Amino acid sequence: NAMPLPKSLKYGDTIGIYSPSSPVTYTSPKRFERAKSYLLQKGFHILEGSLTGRYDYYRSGSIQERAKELNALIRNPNVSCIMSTIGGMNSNSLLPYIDYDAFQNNPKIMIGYSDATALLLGIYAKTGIPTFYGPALVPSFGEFEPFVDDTYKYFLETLLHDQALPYNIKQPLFWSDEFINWEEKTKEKELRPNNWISVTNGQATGRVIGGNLNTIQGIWGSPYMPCIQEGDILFIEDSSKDAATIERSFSFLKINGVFDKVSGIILGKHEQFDDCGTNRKPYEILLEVLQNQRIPLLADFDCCHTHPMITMPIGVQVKMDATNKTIHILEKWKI
Amino acid sequence: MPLPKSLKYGDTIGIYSPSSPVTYTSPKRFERAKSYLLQKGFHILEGSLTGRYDYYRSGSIQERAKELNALIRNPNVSCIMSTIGGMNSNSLLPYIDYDAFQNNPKIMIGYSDATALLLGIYAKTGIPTFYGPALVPSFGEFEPFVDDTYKYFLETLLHDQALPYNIKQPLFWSDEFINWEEKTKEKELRPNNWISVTNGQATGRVIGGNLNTIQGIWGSPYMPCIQEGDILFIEDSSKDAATIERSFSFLKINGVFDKVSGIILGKHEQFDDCGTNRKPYEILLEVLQNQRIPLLADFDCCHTHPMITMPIGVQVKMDATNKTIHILEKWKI
Repeated sequence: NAMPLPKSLKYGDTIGIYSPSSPVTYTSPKRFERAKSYLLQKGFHILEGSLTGRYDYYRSGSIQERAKELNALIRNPNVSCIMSTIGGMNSNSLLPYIDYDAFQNNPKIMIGYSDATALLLGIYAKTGIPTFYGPALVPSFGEFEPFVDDTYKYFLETLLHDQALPYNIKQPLFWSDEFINWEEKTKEKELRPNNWISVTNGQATGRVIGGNLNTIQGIWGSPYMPCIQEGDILFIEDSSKDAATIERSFSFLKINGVFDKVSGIILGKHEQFDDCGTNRKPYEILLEVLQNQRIPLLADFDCCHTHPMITMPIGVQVKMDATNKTIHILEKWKI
Repeated sequence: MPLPKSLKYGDTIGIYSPSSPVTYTSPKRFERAKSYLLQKGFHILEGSLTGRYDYYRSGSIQERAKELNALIRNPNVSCIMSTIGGMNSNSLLPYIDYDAFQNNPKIMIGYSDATALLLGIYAKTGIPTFYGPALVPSFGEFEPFVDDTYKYFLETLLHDQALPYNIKQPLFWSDEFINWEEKTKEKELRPNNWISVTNGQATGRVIGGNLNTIQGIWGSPYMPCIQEGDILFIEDSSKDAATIERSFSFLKINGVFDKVSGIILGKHEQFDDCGTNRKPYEILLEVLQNQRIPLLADFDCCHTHPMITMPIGVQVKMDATNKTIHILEKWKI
């Protein structure tokens, strides 16, 4: 059923940036100026949100200031794509104040990751328009060559180019999560050979829903969290956490019946994971929480904090094959 | 609403470690805690994971559940007390023997991460549980503060108390991050007050505990539903401004503040204000957006010393403007 979608990105389009949380545009000026320059050189225009350059310690501004910033982008018909500068923690503060009506009356590509999950999922829940787990300006497009160019490839392939369906999501050949080269480059990140992991064999087809699991706990139960439906594919990712923290998040899903409903799980890589001396991988901890319940599971998916990043539409039908390690998007996410 | 028997001198406290393996990593504080209580006249029965170690946790999901279940089903045990928190009590929730607890109610006590179990048993059984002392942090503390925490623990659980039961504020507190295993100096006596953040009175059933933890059980059958007129009791410890903003807004977008008649906010041990110089209550006031909810803050039922033993799931009367809290409903036999 033809069910409304944002317009594809085009060359020359204006991308609106906003800072719903951490004031990265103040604290990391070089990476920010670099990220801008990367996309401008590709041919896009950037429209700097009203909190760009601003500093309120752990945030860019008050809840009202940050809502006002995003709403001004949302109301702007000249903006085609709205992208967070970075995450943090405090995106969920904005949810009561977003102009959802405005967004529904002029759908745009909404993209970001990490803490922006609150907003991605909030907008999708209120408006039904799919949104995108993908690049945030500073971390993603501020990355030095070579990785930036793959992230950019995926960003273009999914939001600008036309794609016949089923659309296959190709595994990046290389990845990294090295904690270097933030503001200044000091050596080439290692180009590590990449793979996804077939943790539990099987196939599932269903609507993909998820994002950053830690952020989800900040919106769970509210009108801004979509209800997980029978047959959904759960997409989850965390970054720079430890084993205690993720066990809690996994058990949180378990005690909420999420794993009774989902047909399959896609787990992103865990940037800089701290296993607390256990040597356990995040999927092993999840598997203990799953207990005797068998669910097709594909891990170390490259849609998270690690580089490169894939752009994943949320709220659309996907097919995951955990045994052969494939993901295809089965329904249109843009027009 | 059935109720547990009051503690008595001579009873046995059963201890368990639903998360962090503190009896392994902190043997001196542990021993000291157990000796303090033995001296008072209680026995300690030591959970089957006592002394075990699995890095960030005491043991597997199944083993921790079995450890608590053995205590719940032991008729010789009057009080079940966590050794410490951590992060992972919520993992046990599917495996706990709620029906045995219900058929033989007893005192369930602890704080921090143990909120997952305090609320889950209450959600499942309707039996009141208690936000209060965990063995190692609470009773392994040195003088002077451990004796005030013990005074409160008797007042709620052992003493025969008339209704309404008045919960008094201590003279002095501390949150100094020293004297864990061994003493080195004395902690600073910080002079106390509770904070009339937003004036008013409210009477209603008290629900909450450690807010960070609550986000690990929210929306599940183990989280009691917040009803119209409930008093929200929330506490966080050793977090930062960003973290508690998220949790406050999490309550807001879930409609909690449309329903509760009052709030009671704990002190925030070693709070990190990220340079803002803002108090947690001020962050909460921003999130509240001028909604008029009576708000009493810096309540001493949290990670700071000393700690009050507060019942959960019972009628409470709070007066934020005159800084009083009374328990209005019987919580033990």
